[PDB]
Amino acid sequence: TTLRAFTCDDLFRFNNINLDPLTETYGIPFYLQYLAHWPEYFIVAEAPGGELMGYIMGKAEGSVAREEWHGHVTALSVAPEFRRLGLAAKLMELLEEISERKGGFFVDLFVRVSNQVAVNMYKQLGYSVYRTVIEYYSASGEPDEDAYDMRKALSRDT
Amino acid sequence: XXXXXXXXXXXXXXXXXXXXXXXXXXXXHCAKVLKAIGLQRTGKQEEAFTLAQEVAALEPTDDNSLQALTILYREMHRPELVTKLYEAAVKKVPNSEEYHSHLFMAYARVGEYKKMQQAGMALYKIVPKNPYYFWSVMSLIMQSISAQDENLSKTMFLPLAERMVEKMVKEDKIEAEAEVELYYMILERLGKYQEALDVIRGKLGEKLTSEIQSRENKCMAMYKKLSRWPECNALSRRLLLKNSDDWQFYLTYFDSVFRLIEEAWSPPAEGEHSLEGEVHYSAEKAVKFIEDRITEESKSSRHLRGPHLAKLELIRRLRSQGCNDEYKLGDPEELMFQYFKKFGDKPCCFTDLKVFVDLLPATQCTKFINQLLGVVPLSTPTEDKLALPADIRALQQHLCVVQLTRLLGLYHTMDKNQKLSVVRELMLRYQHGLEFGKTCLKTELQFSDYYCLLAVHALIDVWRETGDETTVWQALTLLEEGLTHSPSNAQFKLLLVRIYCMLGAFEPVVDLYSSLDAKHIQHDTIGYLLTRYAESLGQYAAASQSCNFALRFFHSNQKDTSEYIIQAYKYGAFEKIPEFIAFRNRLNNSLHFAQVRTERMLLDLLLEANISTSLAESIKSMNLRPEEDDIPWEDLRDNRDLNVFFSWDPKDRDVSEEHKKLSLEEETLWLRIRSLTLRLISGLPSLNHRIDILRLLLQQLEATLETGKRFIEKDIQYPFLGPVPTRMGGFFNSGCSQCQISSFYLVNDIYELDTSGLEDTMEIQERIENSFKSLLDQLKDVFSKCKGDLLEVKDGNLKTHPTLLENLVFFVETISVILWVSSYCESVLRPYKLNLIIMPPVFTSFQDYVTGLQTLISNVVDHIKGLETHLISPEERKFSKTVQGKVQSSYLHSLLEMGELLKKRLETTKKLKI
Amino acid sequence: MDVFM
Ligand SMILES: CC(C)(COP(=O)(O)OP(=O)(O)OC[C@H]1O[C@@H](n2cnc3c(N)ncnc32)[C@H](O)[C@@H]1OP(=O)(O)O)[C@@H](O)C(=O)NCCC(=O)NCCS
Repeated sequence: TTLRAFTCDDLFRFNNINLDPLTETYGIPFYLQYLAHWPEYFIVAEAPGGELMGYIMGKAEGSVAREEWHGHVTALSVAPEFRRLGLAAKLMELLEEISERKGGFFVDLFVRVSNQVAVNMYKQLGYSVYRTVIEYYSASGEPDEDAYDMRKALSRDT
Repeated sequence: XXXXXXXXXXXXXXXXXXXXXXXXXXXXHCAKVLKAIGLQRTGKQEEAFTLAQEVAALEPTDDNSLQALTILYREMHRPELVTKLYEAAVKKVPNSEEYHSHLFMAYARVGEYKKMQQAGMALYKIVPKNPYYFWSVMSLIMQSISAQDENLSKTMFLPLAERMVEKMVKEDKIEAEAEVELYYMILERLGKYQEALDVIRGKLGEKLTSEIQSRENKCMAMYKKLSRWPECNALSRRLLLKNSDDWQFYLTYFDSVFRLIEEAWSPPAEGEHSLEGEVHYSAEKAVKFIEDRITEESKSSRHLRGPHLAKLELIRRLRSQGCNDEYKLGDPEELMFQYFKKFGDKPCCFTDLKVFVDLLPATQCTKFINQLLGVVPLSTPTEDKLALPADIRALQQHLCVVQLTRLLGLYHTMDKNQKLSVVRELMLRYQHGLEFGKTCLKTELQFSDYYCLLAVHALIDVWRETGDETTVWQALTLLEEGLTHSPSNAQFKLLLVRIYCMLGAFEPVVDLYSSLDAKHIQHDTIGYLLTRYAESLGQYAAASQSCNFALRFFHSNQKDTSEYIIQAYKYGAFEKIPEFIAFRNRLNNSLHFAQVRTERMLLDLLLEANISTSLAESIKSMNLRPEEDDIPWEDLRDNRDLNVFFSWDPKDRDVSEEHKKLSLEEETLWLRIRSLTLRLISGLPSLNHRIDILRLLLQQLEATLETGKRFIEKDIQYPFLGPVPTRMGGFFNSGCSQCQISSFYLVNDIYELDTSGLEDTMEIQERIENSFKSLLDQLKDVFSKCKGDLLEVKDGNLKTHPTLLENLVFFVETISVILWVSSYCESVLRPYKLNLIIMPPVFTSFQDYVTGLQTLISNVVDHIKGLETHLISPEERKFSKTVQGKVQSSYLHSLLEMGELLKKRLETTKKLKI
Repeated sequence: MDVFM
């Protein structure tokens, strides 16, 4: 329901989404960089009466003619009263469609190796596994958690 | 290699960056002083500025010096000195691209919108590849969003920009993507919507295929603003045939179908039906489409909840016009029951049935619930127990039935015996709901946590309607048990923050706000829960840390969002630049920034003021001028969340727009009480060396202390999960408003005695005599209202008193003001006594008695002896001894800090005896 | 989810 684009003044309503232990808030230079540079990959979803169901950030930063023009996924979250609806597969489908439109060459992803929910979701969508970045997710005393770089190859094009 | 070796060693971390640069001064050209100075701007500003201003006037024209100085000036919140660099590199050399582009970026940094246009056009004249032409046109709207509501906003700035763009549309230098967005923004802003729709629908819209629906979402806005309904209905219908789930297009479909039977539309004989084709009319053409979307959704493996809600929206809108003519849509009770039968096991069945719950006939809310209970697969009731679910699919279908029983208004009809049996049932169901979800990965909600929240919103509902105080401890053990079982639920932590603050505890509140990780831009929407209760309950270290974190976020907001308005010209945004301007104004005009700023200055004053900082050297380090306020007062935002708490309340008692409006009014009144007190305090140094300004802040302060006192009599009842009524009602019960006003009158009388003299002023000296004796008799009456006992043991309960702790913070914040003003009068009477007769012997008695009162209040904050002597399912009987052991050990930590502050404030009365 | 900085 209501797959629109993440306007600023939705950084003040996305608090059923970012009060998760697995979802970060990134600061305001991060959100405004991803709103200025790549506003295509920044879909939010809204329920009948507000209640932001869940956003998806993302970028496409690489270099063509080295076969590395890839489209990232740099946040994905669904609010915990709106999960198991098929919303997260819808947002990943829209990011794969957008990053297939502007050329293509895989879609990457960074998921920590603690949650079998997200990893066993990306295995089922089609994402294979690439290298495991060691001590990637830093803190915020808590230990550093490794990250499965995940890559899904789609519709090879320069 | 003198520029690469010496600089890369000058950026190591902090001091190897600094010592190797400081050694690079006697070793060797135009920027060695700047590279040596830029790494010592940590705390000392003048030792940096004595070479910053020395090197910013030598015509640098180097990339290293300018690139370092545009960081050094930006980090000190002074961008106005950046613009004077690059034009100093322009008036010496007319560079092609670099210095002119940096000069344009410096102008966009500082905000000079009327000066950025000339630089952009000059840079277009020098090297015209084609983004520099449209930077000047974007600045030509930057100087039209600032000066709005004028003839010189749409007759001088925007049509000039439209002509500036249309000079390139006649030619062919438009071949890009951001320029069509800019031309549509200009044609929309001017009011030419008919000319703006055709630039999308024509040839320049085909280059607009960058976002998902950036063409059919920019045609819809024009189809609405032109009041062109059949070309809006057909576009919304053609976008519903693609997703059949978008709620933003079911709304426009219904809005522009019922207006087409309001306008009595008839189709043309030729054409398809309109510019988008196949336009529907009302009822039959709009009922068959929804009853087709339901059927086409029924043949998929996804189970969309789009058309099932569209049926209910259509049956509310057909009812909103004519209710006697019904076609085939059926009763809304059967539709809501079938929607529960399909989407029951999902967590979003309530938040979709909440909006359509007005459709029920308001008397069958107890038959609809008994109809919904018949389909949940529950077990057999009478095995000397309760009727329990058996799956997780049949637990969520019962949790949604309990939530809908709450929303329909059935847990607010009972009378506190059924309303405790409901809590007993919803705790048995929570204790059974932990058999499922035993192997959860600790970052998920256990599956039945909302059986605990529905047994806490029904305990606080009993406490707020009887005043029981034996149910607050029960709700706290429920939330502590639910938080030790699923220690990542954030509703438990937010409710624990709220209940622990409403009892008077604040050590668990800072340990629970650090747990839910509130990072940048949560400090504006959840941080009010700490700022309001932090310094109010006597926790001064936690208040200092909370104000420091929020101030760090808001100042980093100012600098970083100016930088990312600069960095949205370079990537060709041109449609987010008014959005980023509105975002900066929402986060600089915010209410929580003003509260954190004035409470940080008042905490700095009453912690490092007349203890160990001189109130005069303490004001100069904060730039408090008592003739200027940096608070907007007219665009106060109030962007606090207020809906971060899940509330299943019956929609006529939760957070209306009236409660949000009254809450903004009350925070503005208490902020005007706080800022005026701060500005009146900051005039007392700078009073001894005008009173014409500090006599007008008193007339404003006694006006807002009457507006607040007439606001408190308007007896408003905020709900529990609502907006948190302020200390203003506790500022007048504990009489401390008049106890500070009767001192700001005393500084007024002492100044008139100072400018007159002790020669023929026997009418002023008697008034000062009668003002000392009446200022102390109010300080003895705050004490009689703050004298009590913070924890009792009455009939086996605890009965915490937080009012006797808030009236004990309002006493320290009052005698701090009294000892500032009394330190001013010592600075007046002591040169008169040294110059050498009736009135200083009453100042000596006032001074010898306020010490004898501060000793009494520093001995009633030996409640530590009275609190340390409290000895005070079986796992629920264990968490009571942790909840009460948290409330007691937070009262003890509050009284420790207040007694430690008064034992330093009593020593300042040894510098006032004269 | 990426790292914060
Ligand atoms: C919560 C989250 C699962 C989103 O849910 P979602 O997008 O609605 O998932 P979908 O309904 O679209 O389905 C995707 C698959 O995920 C799997 N899945 C989701 N939750 C699951 C759970 N608790 N247990 C097992 N599998 C689960 C399912 O197998 C599902 O397949 P299905 O359609 O056959 O049911 C997860 O994506 C999320 O957003 N977590 C918060 C942020 C995060 O954890 N990771 C960000 C990735 S770096």
